Amino acid sequence: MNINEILKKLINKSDLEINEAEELAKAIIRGEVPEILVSAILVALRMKGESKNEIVGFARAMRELAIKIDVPNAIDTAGGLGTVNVSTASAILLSLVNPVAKHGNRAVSGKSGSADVLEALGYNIIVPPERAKELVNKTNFVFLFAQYYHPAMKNVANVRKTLGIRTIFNILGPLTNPANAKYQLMGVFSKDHLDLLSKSAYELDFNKIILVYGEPGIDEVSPIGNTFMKIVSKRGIEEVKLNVTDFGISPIPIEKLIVNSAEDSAIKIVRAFLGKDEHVAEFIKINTAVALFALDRVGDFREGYEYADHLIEKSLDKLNEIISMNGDVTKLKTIVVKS
Amino acid sequence: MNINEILKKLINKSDLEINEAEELAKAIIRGEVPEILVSAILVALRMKGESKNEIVGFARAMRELAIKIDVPNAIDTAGTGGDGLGTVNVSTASAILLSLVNPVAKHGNRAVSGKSGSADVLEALGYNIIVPPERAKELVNKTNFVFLFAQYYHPAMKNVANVRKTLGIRTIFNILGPLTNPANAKYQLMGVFSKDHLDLLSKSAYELDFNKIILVYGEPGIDEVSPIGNTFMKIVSKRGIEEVKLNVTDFGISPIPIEKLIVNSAEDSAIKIVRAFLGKDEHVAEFIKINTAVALFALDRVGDFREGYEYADHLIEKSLDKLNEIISMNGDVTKLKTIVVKSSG
Ligand SMILES: [Mg+2]
Ligand SMILES: [Mg+2]
Repeated sequence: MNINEILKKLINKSDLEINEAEELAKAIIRGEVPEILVSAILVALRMKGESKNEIVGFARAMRELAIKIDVPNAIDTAGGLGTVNVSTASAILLSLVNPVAKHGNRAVSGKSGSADVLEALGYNIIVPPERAKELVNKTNFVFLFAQYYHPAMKNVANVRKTLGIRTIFNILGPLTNPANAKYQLMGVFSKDHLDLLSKSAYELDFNKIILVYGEPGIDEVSPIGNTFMKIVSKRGIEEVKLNVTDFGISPIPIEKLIVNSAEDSAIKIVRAFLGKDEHVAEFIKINTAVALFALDRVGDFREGYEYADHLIEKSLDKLNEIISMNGDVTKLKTIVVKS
Repeated sequence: MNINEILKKLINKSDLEINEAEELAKAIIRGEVPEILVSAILVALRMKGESKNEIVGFARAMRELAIKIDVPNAIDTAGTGGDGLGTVNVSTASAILLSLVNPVAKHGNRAVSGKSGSADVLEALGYNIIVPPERAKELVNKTNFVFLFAQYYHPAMKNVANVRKTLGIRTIFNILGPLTNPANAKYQLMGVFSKDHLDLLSKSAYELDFNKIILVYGEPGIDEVSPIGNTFMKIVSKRGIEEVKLNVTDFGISPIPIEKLIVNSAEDSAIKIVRAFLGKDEHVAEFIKINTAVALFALDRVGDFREGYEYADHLIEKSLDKLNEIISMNGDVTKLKTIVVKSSG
C-alpha cells in the first residue's frame, strides 16, 4: 500500500484494481494519507476518468466504515435545476407498501436537500441507529442522515472543501446506503454516469437497483420527456428507454416543478398530497411508479403510475404518523395550513 | 488571480497564458497558495501536459525571484533530470573540462534518487556547494567555475518543497532548473528526459532569451548525449531552432557499454570521474568527452562534433589539476585527495 506508487500509476492514467482502489479508499477515509496526497489522488482520479473498479473499490471502502443498521428488505430512492424533492415525497408513498430507508443529506445548492425538506415538515432528521431500526418497524420509514452515518468522511472534508470540484466521492453517496437496502431507485446526473455507475453497481451486490437519468438533465424520472434507465440485478444490466407519455400523461411544465427553498418544496409536496397541485403530484407518481417496478409490485410503468395514484391519496396521513412518531407534528400542521 | 478558476481551467485541460502561468507561479512560489491547491494544480498541470506558455510563465516567475549574479558569458551544462539509470554525473565532470576554456556557472541540486545529484558529487569531491553570491562571482574570476546550488539561489522554492516531497512525482518544476540559471548564463547545454519535451522545451527556450542553448535527448532515454546510440538535439538561438540527429559513432568512437556508466552513490560517481581524469576509465572518459564536445560546439569553439570530441580529449588531460585548484579555492582538498587514492592513481 504505497500511495506514491498509486499516484504515479494514476498520473500515467492506469486504472486500479478493485482491491487497490478499496485499500486506497480505506486509507484516505481513515485519514492515514496526507491532505496533499488525497488532493493529488482525487484530481488524478478525475482527470484519468474513474473506472468501474475504482468506483466499486471506493464504494466498498465506504460501506465498510459507515454506521450500519440492518434492513436489506428496505428500498431507498437515491440521488442542479432546483426541482422539488421528489425522491423524498416518493419515499413516503412507498412506505405505505414497503419499508423505506431513505439515505439523504442537506443541500449545497440552496435548501432543497431531502434532509432540509424533511426537517421543514417537522421530521427530526438525526436518528440514532437503535431508534432508526425501531421507527422502520413502527412506521415503515426512516431517514438516514448521511453526515450522521459516514463520520469517517470528516477526514477528506478539508480536501473536498478546499478543492471545490467534483471528485469520485460525489458519485458514491447513493451507492452507500447505511441500511444496506437491496431495493433502490438511483438517479444520476449524466448519461455517461448511467453506464459507469450501473456497471459499478453490478458489483456492489444489489437485489435490484434502477439507475435513471431524465431530460432535460436530472437525477430523476423525466417529467418532460425521455428517461434513460439501467436495471441492475444479480443476473445483469438491462437498458430501458422511456418517455413521460408511456405513463399515460402529458409532459409536465418544468416551470411548475421548481422550488426556491426547503419550505417551498414542502408546501408543493403537501399540496400534491392534498390534490391541490397535480403537476407536482404527477412528478411524484411517475417516479414512485419506477420504484414500485423495482419492487416487483407492478409489471409495467403504466400499472406503476396507477398504483401510485392510490398511494398518494393516503400519503399525507402517512406523513403525519411518521413526523408525529419522530418530530414536531405542529410544524407539519402549519405547513398544511393551506400550504 | 483566482486559483480555483485556474484549477478548474486546468482540470478541463485548457492551457494557460504566459501571464496566467506566471502569476500562478509567483503565487505558489511566494507560498500564497495552500498546499492542497498547489498539489492539485501541479497534478492537473502534469496530467494535462504542460505547454510552452506554462513552462515560460513558470520559468519567468522563477527567475524574477531568484538570487542572481551576473555572468551571462558563462556556460552551464544542465540536465532536465529523470528516472534514468542512475548514470554518472557527466554534466558536472564535463563542466570541469569547460572551465579550462570558458567561465562555467553550473546550476545544480542534491537528489532523492540514491545520491546521483551534481551537488552531491561535488560535495563528495570536497567542494563547498554553498557559495554566497558575492564569493560566487569571485570564484568564477579566480577559477573560471562556480556551482550555484539551487536550494540556495532559489530560496523562494522552500514554499513548494513540502508538496514536491510529499507528492514524490515529476511536476513542472523538475524541468525548470536549467532554464533558471542564477547567473543568467547565455550559453547552455540542456538534456531532456524524453524525445517529447525536447520540442516543447526548445520552443519554450526560444522565448527565454538565450544566445545559444542546446537541448538533447539520448538513447536509451537520458538527459544527456547518448553513449550508446542516437542523440536528438535542438539548437536554439536568436534566429531560430535547428533539429540535429546524431549517433555516438559520429564522434569517431564505438558505443560505450551502458553498464560501465552507471553509479550507485555520490562517492562512486566521484571515483569514476577522477579515474577518467587519470586515464584509468576510458568508458567514463568517452562519456564525458562526447558531452563536452557538444558543449564546445555550443560555444562555437569547434565546427563539428568530431572536432569537439578531439578538443575535449586535450581538455580532460588537464582536468584533474583544474579540479584540484577549484576545490582548493573553495572546499576541502584532502577529501579530494582521498578520492584520488580511492581511484587508484
Ligand atoms: Mg433524488
Ligand atoms: Mg545533464
